[PDB]
Amino acid sequence: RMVIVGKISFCPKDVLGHGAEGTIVYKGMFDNRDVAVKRILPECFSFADREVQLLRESDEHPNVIRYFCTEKDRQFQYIAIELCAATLQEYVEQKDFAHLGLEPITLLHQTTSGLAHLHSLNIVHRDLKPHNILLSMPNAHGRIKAMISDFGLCKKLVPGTEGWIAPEMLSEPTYTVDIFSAGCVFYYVISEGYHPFGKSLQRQANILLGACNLDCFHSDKHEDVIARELIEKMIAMDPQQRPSAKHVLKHPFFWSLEKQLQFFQDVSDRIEKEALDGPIVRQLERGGRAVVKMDWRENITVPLQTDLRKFRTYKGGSVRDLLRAMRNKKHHYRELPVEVQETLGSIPDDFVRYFTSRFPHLLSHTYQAMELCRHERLFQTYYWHE
Amino acid sequence: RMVIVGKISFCPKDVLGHGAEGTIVYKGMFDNRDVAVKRILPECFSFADREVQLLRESDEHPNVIRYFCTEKDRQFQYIAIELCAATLQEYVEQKDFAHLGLEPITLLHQTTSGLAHLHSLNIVHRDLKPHNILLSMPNAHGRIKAMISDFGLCKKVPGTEGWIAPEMLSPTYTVDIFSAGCVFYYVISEGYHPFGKSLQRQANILLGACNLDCFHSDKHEDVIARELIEKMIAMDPQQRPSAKHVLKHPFFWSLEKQLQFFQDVSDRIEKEALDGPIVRQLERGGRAVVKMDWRENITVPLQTDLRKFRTYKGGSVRDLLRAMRNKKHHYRELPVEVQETLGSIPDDFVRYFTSRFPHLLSHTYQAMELCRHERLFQTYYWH
Ligand SMILES: Nc1ncnc2c1ncn2[C@@H]1O[C@H](COP(=O)(O)OP(=O)(O)O)[C@@H](O)[C@H]1O
Ligand SMILES: Nc1ncnc2c1ncn2[C@@H]1O[C@H](COP(=O)(O)OP(=O)(O)O)[C@@H](O)[C@H]1O
Ligand SMILES: *Cc1cc(-c2ccc(N3CCOCC3)cc2)cc(OC)c1O
Ligand SMILES: [Mg+2]
Ligand SMILES: [Mg+2]
Repeated sequence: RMVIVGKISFCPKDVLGHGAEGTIVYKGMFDNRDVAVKRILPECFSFADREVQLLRESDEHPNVIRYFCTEKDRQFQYIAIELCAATLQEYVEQKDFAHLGLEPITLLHQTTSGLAHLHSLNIVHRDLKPHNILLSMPNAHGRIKAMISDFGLCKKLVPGTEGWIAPEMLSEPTYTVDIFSAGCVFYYVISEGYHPFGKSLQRQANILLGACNLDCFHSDKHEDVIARELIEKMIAMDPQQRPSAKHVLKHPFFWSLEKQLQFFQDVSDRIEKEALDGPIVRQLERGGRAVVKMDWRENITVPLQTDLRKFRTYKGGSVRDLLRAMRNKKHHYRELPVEVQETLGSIPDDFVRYFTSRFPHLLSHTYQAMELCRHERLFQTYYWHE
Repeated sequence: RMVIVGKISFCPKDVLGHGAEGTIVYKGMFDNRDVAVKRILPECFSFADREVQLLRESDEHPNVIRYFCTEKDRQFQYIAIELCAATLQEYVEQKDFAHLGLEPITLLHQTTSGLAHLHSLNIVHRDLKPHNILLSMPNAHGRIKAMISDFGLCKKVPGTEGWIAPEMLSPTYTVDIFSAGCVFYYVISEGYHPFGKSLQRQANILLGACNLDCFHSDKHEDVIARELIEKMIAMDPQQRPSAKHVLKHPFFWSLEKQLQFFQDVSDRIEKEALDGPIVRQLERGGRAVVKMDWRENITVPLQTDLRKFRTYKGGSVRDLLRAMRNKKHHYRELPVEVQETLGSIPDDFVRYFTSRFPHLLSHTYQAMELCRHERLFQTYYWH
């Protein structure tokens, strides 16, 4: 038994899900495309059409959901939205969600970028949760994309939802609240379900308390060291400590394998032809022996060490010698003994994974100690300024 | 085996139909809605995207279909357009068809309004025909509407064997007005073409040969529809009316509109001398339309009641119209017998009189062309 309320339309029996404060989402229609229609009480939730229009008038971003149209029933409010296949919950939780075929880390790239698109428009979500990060229906060749939804709306008379509210929002808003929320959903995605804060009932209590677990992030694993390093700052209690929408996009956490490798190359080149006394080099061996595992030479595979023994001239007590060795080996890769190629290669995936496997703090240490050269013409693909 | 050439997508197994000169149309996708994608060879047809872009940058007309986006394969050209239910063909010829939902004259109306909107944009369809008028899939509350398609593209002679205005063989909107005339007949006739069967169609059109066999002269609606289509399929390009002129024609009027015309005219003609040029023009056709004496060509209750006042000449058009208007006005206080024969207003009533004087509206219309500029007669007449 269908309803109209013209310019939008739906059937009430096809209900998708109930939201906060008595709002309901069904599967309706529009032109003829399948749509999710969100039906809202105007006294509870407050749509702000101005922001949404600004979204429309500006260049369409691929990871920020589009609102079809808005009309005000007497006692209600009606929104027609691209029917998505699921929310982030189905993704990380159901596990059966046949991707396809996107990685969680690109998922977070998408999300953070879309969010950044919002923040460029000086627009803040106020309620970033796994339910407000939706997944498209499969596209042409079957690929899936992630968009943020439920933006530009709020509550009259605290916004957001229990569990995903920043600390400072609960003590008598800018982008930072969205960056905190985003850190949480990052952990929720990476950690296959666990919340950093950590159980449902205690979650927000610990948010104000400052309790974090993060126990999924070992210290002997590269990717975990990176993830931890970023999320640590995203969910920092001090809102001034939280990284901006773009800043997060620029993190090593997002880099491709090739990008990490190239990072190691570039770094090795730029540190070469400068004195050991210089600021950069001295700083690069600041953490020193720690990351290298004392001497890097014995901590690597056999053939590689036979070649290196044949050539070095490589202290091993230095990270810089390691970097330089990696750059040399990457460069001269093709003209190397086939066994060496077998252990190292292929470039760049297996190559760089071969070193970050064995030195989990290498990329991190290099990246941080090389912040000095952040302004140089080469490193703007790597670092942020303002 | 899905095809991409993004952003469009289709299965070459779900073909909807072959087109002209190799082009074909399949049921494809876009965002996530079903669409129809027709592929063309860019070596045959030349798209003018300035026109379609101009369509986009102008007001959305409910009867002009929309081409979603245009893009080029290396070897092909792809157009994705709103997926429709059928063409005029299935509308007319498929005996078990759901309109649902829409009358044929409302169909033609829609078609002509979309057509007029196109013409307003200084774009000429160049190829009007049934396949190029389409039926939409049911909407919100089920209602089907009709949209015109395949406009804005041409061939590297435009048109189609059967519907091509003769002077294009020996272009302006007049061509579309002519093709439109053809489709008007085609629709109203429930299957027939004026010119009139397939192979001779274009021979007979260069000839000037018309059929119009299904339009009698004893049925009012026939006389009107004919009166228009004739002017639409006139072999002289400057004779055919403009796309809006076609719309303003009595053919499209509602019954309320018709009876309102009759009353307005009857109020106007009155208090003007009988030698007067307007009234004299009105009685030029005279007897023939009035059937000698209109008193004798109505029901017996009405005439036995018209006896009591007349005053009603009966050979005269003005007097019939004025009797209509007077009996209309004083309807409340008429005997139940007379009320009953006339039937409820305006439907049964204006039909009561149009039944018996099929030429009456056509005649009064043409005769009242005299006062076309008047501020009361503008809802009826062209400018
Ligand atoms: N755009 C959408 N498309 C499809 N399903 C949706 C959409 N938005 C929400 N849903 C589903 O409907 C439910 C209600 O969502 P919503 O009204 O946004 O409140 P909340 O933000 O608390 O989930 C959600 O759990 C989600 O699973
Ligand atoms: N939007 C549409 N929806 C469904 N079918 C269509 C559509 N457009 C065209 N067709 C089908 O494609 C066939 C021919 O394609 P086209 O070149 O557009 O028409 P024609 O060749 O008759 O001018 C028609 O007979 C019609 O059935
Ligand atoms: C790993 C590594 C490799 C070289 C090196 C490799 C290959 C060449 N050539 C030039 C002559 O032979 C053909 C290819 C030269 C040098 C050098 C170093 O550094 C000593 C090194 O670490
Ligand atoms: Mg939501
Ligand atoms: Mg067609």
